[PDB]
Amino acid sequence: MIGLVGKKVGMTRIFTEDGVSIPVTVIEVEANRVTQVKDLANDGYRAIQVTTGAKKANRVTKPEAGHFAKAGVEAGRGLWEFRLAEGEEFTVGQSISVELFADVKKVDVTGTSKGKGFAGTVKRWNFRTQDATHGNSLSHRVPGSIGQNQTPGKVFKGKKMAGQMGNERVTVQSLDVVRVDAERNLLLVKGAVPGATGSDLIVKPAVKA
Amino acid sequence: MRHRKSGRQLNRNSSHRQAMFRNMAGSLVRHEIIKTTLPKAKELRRVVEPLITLAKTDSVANRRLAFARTRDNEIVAKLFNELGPRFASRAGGYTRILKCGFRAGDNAPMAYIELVDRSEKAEAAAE
Amino acid sequence: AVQQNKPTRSKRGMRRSHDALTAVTSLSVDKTSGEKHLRHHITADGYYRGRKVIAK
Amino acid sequence: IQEQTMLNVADNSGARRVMCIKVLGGSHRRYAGVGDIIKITIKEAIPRGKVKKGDVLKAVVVRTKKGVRRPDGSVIRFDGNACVLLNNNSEQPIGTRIFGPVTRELRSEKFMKIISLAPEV
Amino acid sequence: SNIIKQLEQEQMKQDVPSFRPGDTVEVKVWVVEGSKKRLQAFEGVVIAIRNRGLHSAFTVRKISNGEGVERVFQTHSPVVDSISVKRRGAVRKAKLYYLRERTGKAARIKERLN
RNA sequence: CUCGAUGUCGGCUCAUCACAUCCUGGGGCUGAAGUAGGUCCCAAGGGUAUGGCUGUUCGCCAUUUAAAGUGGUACGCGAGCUGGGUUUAGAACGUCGUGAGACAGUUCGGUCCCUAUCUGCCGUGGGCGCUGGAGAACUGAGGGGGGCUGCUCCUAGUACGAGAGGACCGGAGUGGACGCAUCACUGGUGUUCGGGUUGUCAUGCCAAUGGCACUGCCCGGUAGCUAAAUGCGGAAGAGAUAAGUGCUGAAAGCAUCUAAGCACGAAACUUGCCCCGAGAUGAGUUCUCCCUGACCCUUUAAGGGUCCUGAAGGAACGUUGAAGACGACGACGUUGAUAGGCCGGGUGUGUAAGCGCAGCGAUGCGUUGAGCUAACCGGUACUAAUGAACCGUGAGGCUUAACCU
RNA sequence: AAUGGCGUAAUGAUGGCCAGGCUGUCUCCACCCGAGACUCAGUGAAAUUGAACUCGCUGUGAAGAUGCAGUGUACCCGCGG
RNA sequence: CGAACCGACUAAUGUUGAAAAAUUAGCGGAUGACUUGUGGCUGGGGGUGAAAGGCCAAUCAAACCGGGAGAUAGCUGGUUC
RNA sequence: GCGAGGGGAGUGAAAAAGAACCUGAAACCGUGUACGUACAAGCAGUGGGAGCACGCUUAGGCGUGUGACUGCGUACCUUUU
Repeated sequence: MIGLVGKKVGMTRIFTEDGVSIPVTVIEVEANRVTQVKDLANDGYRAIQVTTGAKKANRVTKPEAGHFAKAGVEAGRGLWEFRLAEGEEFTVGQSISVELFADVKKVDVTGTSKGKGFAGTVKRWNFRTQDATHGNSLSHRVPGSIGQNQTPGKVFKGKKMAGQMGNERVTVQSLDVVRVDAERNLLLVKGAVPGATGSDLIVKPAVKA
Repeated sequence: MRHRKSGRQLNRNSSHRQAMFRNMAGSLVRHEIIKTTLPKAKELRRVVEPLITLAKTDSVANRRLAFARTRDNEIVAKLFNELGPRFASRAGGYTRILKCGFRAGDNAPMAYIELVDRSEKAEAAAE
Repeated sequence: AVQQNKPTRSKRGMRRSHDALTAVTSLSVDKTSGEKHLRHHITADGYYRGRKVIAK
Repeated sequence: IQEQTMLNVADNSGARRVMCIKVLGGSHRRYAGVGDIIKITIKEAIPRGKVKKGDVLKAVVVRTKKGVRRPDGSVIRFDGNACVLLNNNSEQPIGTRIFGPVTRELRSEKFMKIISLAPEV
Repeated sequence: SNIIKQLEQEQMKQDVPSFRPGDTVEVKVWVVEGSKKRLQAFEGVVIAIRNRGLHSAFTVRKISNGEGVERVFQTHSPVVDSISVKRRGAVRKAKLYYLRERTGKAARIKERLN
């Protein structure tokens, strides 16, 4: 039960003798609740959220209209939530970047793992000896040549092969927070945070339990 | 590709790319249009326009490259005397691209680049 | 890397699926009531509206 | 700091080069710089001293090129490789004095002798 | 973020570094240090200079000390050492900044440039 | 079973399972005070050393570790690497033989092929289907990943102990190895940025520049990518248990953990955490958007067909991307910052060129911290992203139940 | 002890061992520059091949099964590795 | 010592190659038992051989071509309505 | 393209004899049409079998093609116990 917002770089607040403050600026721009359901045709609690400056002018159509269900300003892609006993379409339909969730506690984040595109053994593991120079036979990077001889085998499904890469979830978990400036939308963490300015992140309280 | 913003290359030596791209650059100045792949094209303007800006100076600065980027100071002299003062107005931008495409034998885009003469004016028909 | 029995028929005739060719679809542009090629104005004179390549 | 690696004595009784032959801390500690304990091996030594040549002992690390930083992130790298042998099983830094500068992390509680010497940092 | 994230980088260096150091300044840039139990104290490190004028955190100026044995502190700019204030060795920078010629001796980093 | 060929030992790489368990977890007895052990039961979650000598496997030795498990997998693994051992041809020693030669001896030297069709895998697209067609947000059947552990302090120098020594239970911090993410720091790279310099050819010459010589050699370095850098995670908590512990309790005037009947109980199992996930053909759910013009021939409830229409949307093209082999996926297309250019700043190099002056000159000083400057930040439509065209329709099968006029 | 015995300075792309220097041989790989690999246009091979509508597991069996039995599973077809 | 020239100790690549023995980087000899052009002489149980069974036209424990010749094959394969 | 190649016209009994030229089979390669076919495991058939496309008949329960679903169910040869 919380909001999502574009990462957008990261910096620190190099304390005099510290720099402990190593957060990552995560402009937490409020959401737009009003959208949710219960047991009358749907799942559980839930809560839609949308925040960004989508050109309401031209780009997305049906969604803008889909947003007319007593909402305000259609942003980018909408995400959901769950229980927490929040407000609803009965008072406003406009969350904020702060409430009762507390403070100073740790807040996990889930950027979008980049993706170095296709990657290999050496790549998706960082482990596989050999040389290069007097080699030129098994020139290091090879899978390193994996499998059997004459064996049932099945190449053993799931064995770490090359594989590719690309935008993927992540979830860091933990990560305390050094600051926050509501309205101004300026949440800070402590390094980490997946993605690279081109993400979204969910920034949930802390499913530590 | 790997991960973010870097670029500018085509199968060639970056040791030689300078020439395979400078001679061609000095040509637009000699002429106006030159059919030469969308790649070479979309890549060409970064050597032509940036060298075009060396107008305001018309002194030692403009001559940062005369005896080098061309054996003869033709193209360079043609710059601080003609090309430089021509487009003095809207500095930004210059050379445009017009798709031609298909090079016979090896289906590669062509285009040809240009620069002024064909002002985006609602002109009529003359000459 | 050798193979052993391979079915010329049926098989392959399946990979050919991803091999059929494709169609363009483009305009004529105001002046040329035909050609215009693809996203170009017209080749006849290579002009979008005037003195571009060769025209009046 | 990985096996092999020549380390100098920064204290005394067994000069120059000293060979690191292990790194404790457990299974697979690759390195160990800053001020960790490290199994050493004397290979040169001054004719005198009460610690001859080729005596498998353990020791600490005082000045190591790998650097040491903390706080602010600024770093103090000393291009050298300080040992400072310690009388082995009744652990304690064998010697009288220590030479040169030392590290502020080296002042680690349970140590302390070494840092009240080698007038520095 | 015309002036928003690039904003903290600014709302902290509002300090008064040196604005113009030509090496060799053998000053102890009083560095807050710490010591334990008591003492706040403040002592620094005699310098030579080569930096990096960068990324907000002007985390640099490998100051180069030869006290007894050998080498550097990469002492940043951001708050905990009570300013570089003292510049005693005028200048004369060889190939200027990044004068990393680590080799201790009669080879002075000849200062003086007035 | 293979001699119309199933390549030997050891190493590397990368493994997968068993349990007769090496470490860690839970118990019973002890000739178990404590600490540490001995043994047996249970337990496969995870973890389970670097070197010296040797071809070695193994072994012995040095030093670590919580520990350095046993075994199956063609004594796992050569259409994956190696070729040190061991069967080719050379040569030699010892030994055997009259000798050619030989050795279940030794010694020096001695070509390791294959572009993957099928199964299998790791990734990733194209169809069609989910019953009007769309754009989205989910549910969660299932599936996988992850599950290591040291030391220290407090408890408590207490229980225990003659001392020596020294816990339980519970908690607090910091590590080793491993995993994921990410460049803000420290650094590497950075043949597209700046500089120095050797030889030489040229731009008429001076000067200033350029080509070539590994980027000629070299110094430093933006972005990005990066580890040695930085930040986080293996948990708690639940369910039901294993061994074990028991209660109450007869059969069997007691006893008994069981036969009725209740309660505990481990890194194992189910879940909790992270990822995938409705082709879940059992094709689910919710929200929003769009289409309500005419006729004809049939063998008429099946349709087949023409004109007029063509939406929502999709795709196509173009400018592109921290996205990418190609597809895919994201942003933008004048209602515009999507690329390039241009303005400013940052940065990196290190004070250009030209002119002046000093010096016979090399050279120096001043102009000047100049000149130049990329992938960067802020901004700017100058150039290119054109108006249309294409695909996709025209109110959605039958039966029944509930609502209805 | 001339199918020579023991020595021997010098020489050796000769066998064995040690050291300094040196380093990506290695801990442990990172980045970068090029030639392929990928995409388009042109030309256009190869060995092999009884026939294929060419899945896993346990068992079976001329004794190590895609093809037998039981069972589990699996929409159709490509591309790269 | 080191180019030409002569030779081939090492590694990588190639191994359906550029190539039926080479390319790349190193490597040995380089006034000598040297190296090379032209022509000549040794013939198969024969030649030549600083000796490896090496070389005698991509062939060598007895060359190539033709013949005896349909050698022989207690072996393998195959054998037609 | 003063190409190749072809389309007419004409020769001829024929060019469905055009110089690649008699007859022109098979492998092998295509275009068209009827049916089957994208949740289903294996020598691909055989036994059963509905539907569909045509053809039936003064119905009369049929012929041709295709075959969903289903019982079965490991090629031939050789050599061998």
